[PDB]
Amino acid sequence: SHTDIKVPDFSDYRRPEVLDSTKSSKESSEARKGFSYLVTATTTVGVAY
Amino acid sequence: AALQPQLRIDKAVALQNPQAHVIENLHAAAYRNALANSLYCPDYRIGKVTPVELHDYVQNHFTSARMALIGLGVSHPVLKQVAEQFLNIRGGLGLSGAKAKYHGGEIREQNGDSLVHAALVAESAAIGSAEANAFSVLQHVLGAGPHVKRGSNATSSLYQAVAKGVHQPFDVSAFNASYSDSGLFGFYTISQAASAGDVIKAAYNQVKTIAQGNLSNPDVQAAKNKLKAGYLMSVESSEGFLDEVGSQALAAGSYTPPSTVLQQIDAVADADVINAAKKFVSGRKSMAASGNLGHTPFIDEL
Amino acid sequence: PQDLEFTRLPNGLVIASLENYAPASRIGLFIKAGSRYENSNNLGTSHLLRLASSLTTKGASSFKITRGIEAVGGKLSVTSTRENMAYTVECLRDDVDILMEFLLNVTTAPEFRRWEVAALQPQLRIDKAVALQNPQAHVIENLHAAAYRNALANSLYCPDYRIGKVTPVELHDYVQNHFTSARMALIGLGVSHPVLKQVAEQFLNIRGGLGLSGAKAKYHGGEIREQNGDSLVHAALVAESAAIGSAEANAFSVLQHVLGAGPHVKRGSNATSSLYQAVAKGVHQPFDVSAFNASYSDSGLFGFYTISQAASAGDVIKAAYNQVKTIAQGNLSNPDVQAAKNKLKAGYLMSVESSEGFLDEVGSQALAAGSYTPPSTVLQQIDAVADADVINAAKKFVSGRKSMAASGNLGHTPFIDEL
Amino acid sequence: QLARNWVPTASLWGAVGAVGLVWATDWRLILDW
Amino acid sequence: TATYAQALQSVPETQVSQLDNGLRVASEQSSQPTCTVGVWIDAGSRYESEKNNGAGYFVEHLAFKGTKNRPGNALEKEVESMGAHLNAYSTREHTAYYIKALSKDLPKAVELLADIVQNCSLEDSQIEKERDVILQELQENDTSMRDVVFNYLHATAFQGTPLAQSVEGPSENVRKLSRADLTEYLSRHYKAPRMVLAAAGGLEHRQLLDLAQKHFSGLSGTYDEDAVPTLSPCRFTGSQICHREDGLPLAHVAIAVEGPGWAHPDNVALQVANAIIGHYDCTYGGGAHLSSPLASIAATNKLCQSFQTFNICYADTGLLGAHFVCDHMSIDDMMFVLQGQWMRLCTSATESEVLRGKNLLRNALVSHLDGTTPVCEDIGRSLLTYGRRIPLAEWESRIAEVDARVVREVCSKYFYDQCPAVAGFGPIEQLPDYNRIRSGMFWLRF
Amino acid sequence: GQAAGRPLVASVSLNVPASVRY
Amino acid sequence: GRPLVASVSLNVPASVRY
Amino acid sequence: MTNIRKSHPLMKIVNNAFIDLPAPSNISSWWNFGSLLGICLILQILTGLFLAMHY
Ligand code: HEM
Ligand code: HEM
Repeated sequence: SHTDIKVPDFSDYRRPEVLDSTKSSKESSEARKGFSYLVTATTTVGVAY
Repeated sequence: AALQPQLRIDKAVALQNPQAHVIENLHAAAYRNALANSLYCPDYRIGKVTPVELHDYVQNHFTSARMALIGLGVSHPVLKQVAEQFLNIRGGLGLSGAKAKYHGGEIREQNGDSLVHAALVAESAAIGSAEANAFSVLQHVLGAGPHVKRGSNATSSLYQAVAKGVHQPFDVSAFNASYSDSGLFGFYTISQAASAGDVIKAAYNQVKTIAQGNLSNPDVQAAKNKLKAGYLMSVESSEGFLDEVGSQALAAGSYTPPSTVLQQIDAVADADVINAAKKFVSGRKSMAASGNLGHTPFIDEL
Repeated sequence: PQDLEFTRLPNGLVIASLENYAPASRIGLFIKAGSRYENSNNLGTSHLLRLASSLTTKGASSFKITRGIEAVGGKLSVTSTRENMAYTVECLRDDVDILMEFLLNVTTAPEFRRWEVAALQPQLRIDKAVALQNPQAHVIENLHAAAYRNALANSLYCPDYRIGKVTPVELHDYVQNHFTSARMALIGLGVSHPVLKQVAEQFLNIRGGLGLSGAKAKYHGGEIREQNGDSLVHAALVAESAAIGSAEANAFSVLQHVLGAGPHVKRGSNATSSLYQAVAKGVHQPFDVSAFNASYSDSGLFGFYTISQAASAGDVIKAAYNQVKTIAQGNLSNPDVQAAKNKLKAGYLMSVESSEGFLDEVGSQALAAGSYTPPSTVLQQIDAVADADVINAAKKFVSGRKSMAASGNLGHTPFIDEL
Repeated sequence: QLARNWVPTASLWGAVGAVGLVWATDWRLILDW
Repeated sequence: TATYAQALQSVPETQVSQLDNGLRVASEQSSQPTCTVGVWIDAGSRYESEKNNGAGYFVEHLAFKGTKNRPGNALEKEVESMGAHLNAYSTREHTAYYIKALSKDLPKAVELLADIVQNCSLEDSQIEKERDVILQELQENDTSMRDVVFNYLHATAFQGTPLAQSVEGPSENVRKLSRADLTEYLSRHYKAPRMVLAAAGGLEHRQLLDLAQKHFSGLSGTYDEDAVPTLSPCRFTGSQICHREDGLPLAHVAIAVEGPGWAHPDNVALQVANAIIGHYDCTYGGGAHLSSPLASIAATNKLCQSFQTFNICYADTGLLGAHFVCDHMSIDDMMFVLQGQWMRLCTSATESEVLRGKNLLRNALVSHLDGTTPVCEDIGRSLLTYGRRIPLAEWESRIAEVDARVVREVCSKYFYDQCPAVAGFGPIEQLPDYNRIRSGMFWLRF
Repeated sequence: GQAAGRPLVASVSLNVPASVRY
Repeated sequence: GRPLVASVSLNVPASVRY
Repeated sequence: MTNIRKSHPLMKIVNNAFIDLPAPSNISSWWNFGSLLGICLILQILTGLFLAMHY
């Protein structure tokens, strides 16, 4: 019924650091985020010039 | 489906008059299966109605045998021309399995009204006998459609027999209606909260008196006088007559001239209605209750 | 530590207490005035009255008590029934005093103010809604109409047109009328009896007046049938059982656990219950069967209640109904009586073993008797029931005018006349 | 109410204001490199 | 006497006793004629393979259908002949077997309980019955949107590990199961240490340990390997799930982020974290005057019919969030006005506001202890969780730990600018899109 | 109970609003 | 069956019972 | 819309003609233009303006 669903896998789009599910997602998470934001901050700057 | 909303708007207005509201619940108390079925869709039954259901019920209960057509002022041939033509289909017909099984019981429903509605009825005879007429006599004996506006109706004993032992505003009428397989005869009252039980026996025991052999034969005549005339004055109208014509049709299929009818009216014996009246108190009776029940007795008080 | 100490006061209010060593410190007030005192124009009072506890006392502003209670992290409770209306209160061991004070002003210092009063109307339907989901709920009240006339049949729930019908003045009369030191019974749990006894007569002594008991309820036969489109019908059949406080009600209370079972095994088709088996043997697949007994002061109601399918209905009935006859025929298994007692005693205990369940059962005595029977003697009382006792008691059931209520498709549903 | 946090964050913004506030106007200052 | 300070002192303590084959014994005395005996099992859904899913569930049903020594429904009659209530239950990690009973009939209980713990009548008589019964249920379980929405949330983050899967598993294995796998899964995970035994009532310890002894000293119940103790870190996935259906009146919606494992100091702080928000539903007598910001406001406009919060901490994992119900046209409101009630904590929070919650959780755990059974249940999880630990008074000490800084340190971890997951069910329609929520979690300071 | 010219009540709608009766 | 029932309102929580 | 900074000045209620304007999924860059147009219009306005001064 409702039960038969299972989420399909996107992983191609992912990066392998979290590709291991037996990783706690929290560990890469630390460094994981900033690089995303790093662009955010970075991209912002030159604009002000 | 789009015509659903019409129902409530429909079902609304009739329910203003509790007398309307009173009728249907009553039929539950006197029967079990069919006759007690309402003329009005039950509430959850509203989102419940599919097309397919109809078309079956359409053809099932529709047959050339059960269909009766009446003309008025037009050539019988043009009537007769088209008659068998389109109107001949089947068959299937008529599924009579409802005897309705008159069954005693009472029902009480509580409102906050200051004027109670209650009725008491015993099974009367089936239509198409002087017996139903005996009650139909016995109704106009006791019961009165008003013949004088505003008048406190003296010729009606009960109403007088009420107000004599009772007090301030109220209204009293005895009720009779019949059908094919049975009829229902009784009385129905509207009084005040304390007024309720008082009116009841005062009315109820008053009935006993005629059931005691008390009768005035001239009244029977006046009743007939009333009965005949009132019947006539109903039949004298075209459409009222129109109904009464075809009312015969699905019933019998013949036409009794009103003359013989009037003769039939006279045919009722006095002790006839008396014993008929005797049955009324003499059998299991049913009640329905609409109003404040604060003082309202049950059947056990009666 | 020490066991139940209840001290009759001059006010008629019994103050009972223990002390525990436990951090749990709880209190509750029990009063005799339930639904059964609502008259034709007094209707719904309790139903709404019970909902008032959040208002502004004369002691305190409503807002205050609100920020009052949560600040403690304590908790308040309200409960009603056909008979004993009750408020319940609990907090930590130490601070009950402040909240103890609060308990006073509530019933002590009422205030009724139209804007305060009227604005709480909408709560009713939202209230009256949820309970009505379970028809078993819906089934109970209509039932009481069939067995009575006047009082007990009165609902715990405001009739519908009765909703726009409730003025403040009405309450305050009903407030004081049915509230008296004589009818008020207070219970302590883990706290010094003196601090209990200290405040006891103090605030709680008022009058007097009105216990007016004029409702005998007059058990009266009848049945009622209400039509839905459901595929699972609900119907019950009950005969008058005895009043509470005799082995007779216990005989039925025996006789219930004789026939009737609260499930002792999940998912289990219950074999030790004859009826259920006696049903499914002669019947077919889903359904549910239970016999019903409940009593009060002036009477009790014992019977059975069934839920089956449309055609299933009448079938289950006699199959269940005539099954009852068998025990009314003198058929009995005395070991079952023991197991029933075994069940009866234990199940009773397992209910009383809980603190709050015990809490109720304590003060349940209070507005009833005013003494405390140790559970031991109770257990002794349980054994005291003779076998033919329950038998003849059971005989009465079929032997007397019985009442019915009907919920579901009535298509096949018999009346009482078929029974 | 003795608002506790946001007191440090406050110093930041006016400062976050302050530093760039000259970075607009640009005038006599100290450090170059 | 009783003082909340003293009352922490006077306690019957939990007992510790070992068997040789790995079963643990334990007990506490209620000075009571009645006692709650139970058995706890750490065999998790996440141990079972994908094909094995739903088995134990199916299995749990099989237990009281009659056992190896005692066939079907002679079993119940006895416990009924006794008069004892009997019940059992399951959970993705844990399955339970327990009975409320007098201290008198205790001796049979174990030897009754013990038999069925492992010895089981395995007959296809039931296999189809239950399967049909279960197929009945599986299709019926669709009725409560509540139990519906949960599982979505597990699969949302915990996709990739067995942790997310249904307890009852796919409808197909329900048809596809042979009792070999049962016996096989009966075989693996029912030896000790997996087994944990306790009970509570008027029993003390010794008079238990004597009649503990030999079955189930014992029947082994073993410890060999059956791997060890196999579990794995489960993946925590920021994502969404949306099943849009427009028929029903309301949409159950809840929101969550992952959290720490069972044992950890932070496990404490989170208890008071949810104590802060409170919860509102339709028929609470709450009214507008409530202290909790949303409980008052989200009721004020009835931005919710109801809401609550949840906290569950797994072995290596934990869950944080709230579960709420409101009409659809206004759904946006709750979401907007839920978040800050996290965020404003993360900066501006306050001591006194915690007191009540500090008080509440104190009020909470104390009231947890009424009645025989609840203590019994505690022991099992405790053993499976912290082991022996019943840090009763120490809880308060664990509570006394709490500080305004302590809090504003905690939420700093798990909330400010994190990756949530989204669980929702029709009429989702107006649900703010994902990327809002994300850029909506962390303030800009606004 | 009002019939008295006839048997009981009525149902009619065609146009004109609707009519109940004795 | 039922107690028959009960009614519970009070302040912060609530429910209906049998 | 509880304490939403959209309704507090009535003005920003109008501003909700944008934030919550629903939008189609598949959209060419070719739908940038409508918004793109106004861009030029602005940037212009200043230029000819300061130019207007000395001319
Ligand atoms: C500088 C002049 C214009 C400006 C600033 C302008 C502005 C806009 C904007 C912002 C939109 C919404 C985004 C879009 O659909 O492109 C739009 C749409 C539209 N404009 Fe204008 N527009 C301009 C000229 C025109 C002209 C000249 C026409 C027709 C002759 C026109 C007809 C339309 C139409 C039909 C749409 C909707 C097109 C679609 O559905 O894709 N606009 N315009
Ligand atoms: C879409 C917007 C506009 C267009 C297409 C436009 C058109 C023109 C044209 C055709 C010229 C002369 C071309 C050239 O000098 O090479 C021009 C220059 C000028 N426009 Fe506009 N105009 C626009 C808006 C404005 C605005 C907003 C202003 C003043 C605020 C303005 C005022 C001027 C002035 C003062 C000049 C003198 C500079 C010059 O001619 O070299 N026009 N603009």
